[PDB]
Amino acid sequence: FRHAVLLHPSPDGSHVVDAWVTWAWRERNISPELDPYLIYQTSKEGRVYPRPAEAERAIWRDLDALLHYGNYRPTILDNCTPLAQVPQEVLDSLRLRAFGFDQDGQARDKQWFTATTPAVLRWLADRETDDNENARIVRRITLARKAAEALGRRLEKACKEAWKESNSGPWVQHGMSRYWAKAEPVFWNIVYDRPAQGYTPGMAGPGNAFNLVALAAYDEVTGPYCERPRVAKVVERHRSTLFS
DNA sequence: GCCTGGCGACAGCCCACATGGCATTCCACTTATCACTGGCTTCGTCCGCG
Repeated sequence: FRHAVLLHPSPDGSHVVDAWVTWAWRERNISPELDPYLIYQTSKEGRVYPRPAEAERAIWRDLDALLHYGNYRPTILDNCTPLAQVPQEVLDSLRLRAFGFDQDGQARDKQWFTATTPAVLRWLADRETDDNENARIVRRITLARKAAEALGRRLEKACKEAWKESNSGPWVQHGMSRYWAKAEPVFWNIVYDRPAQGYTPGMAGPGNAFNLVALAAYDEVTGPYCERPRVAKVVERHRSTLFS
């Protein structure tokens, strides 16, 4: 470990009284091979780093554990969860859990959250017990998740690009907060097939349901600043990208 | 006491429009400007003040 701890005991051993947190190494070493658990990302210059936790995705409880219904995927999951592996039925009832600690890479810290996948999503598939309405449920759910995330990144980059341009960002924080808060019930309406705006029950896919929520959150955030024509032109150039 | 009815006489009828018209040119700007600050850690050293 990069950190070295020593805990001074209480005489009974019931508690710790003092603690020493200090370095064990002066020279850092590259740890060989990427960590299976984390989700990685490559960025211009080609450097590979783990995707940071975001407390905005924790606003919608348990969104990361929906990772199973899926581009880039953690290797441990991609070895043990799929069908090349070896178990027979086990894979049907496995369910994913994630521990995320969103914080600064320095000493500031913001939020942590656990996230087990809901057992309702797979159990709603077995209530029926048919090959087709079930594969269609699973297809819908996987489809819903894909739409919500693609427009989550589209909306992050939208707000981020617009904020930088408008001043020649704080818009991203409220953008994502509003996004997942509004995008959470529309997802659960798409799964149950209940009627959600931007969606028609029984449609083959998400149906633009998600693209509408992103536009409403974005327009909710950039709303007071689309007044001046110069800034309004920038904001419009970047909301247009969320039109899909 | 409450409810209802009454208080000269006070006019009637007929009549009501057709037709026509309703504009057109031109002209619509430039320039300059567009903030800062911070909300990490512990410790050590230096400088200032008493």
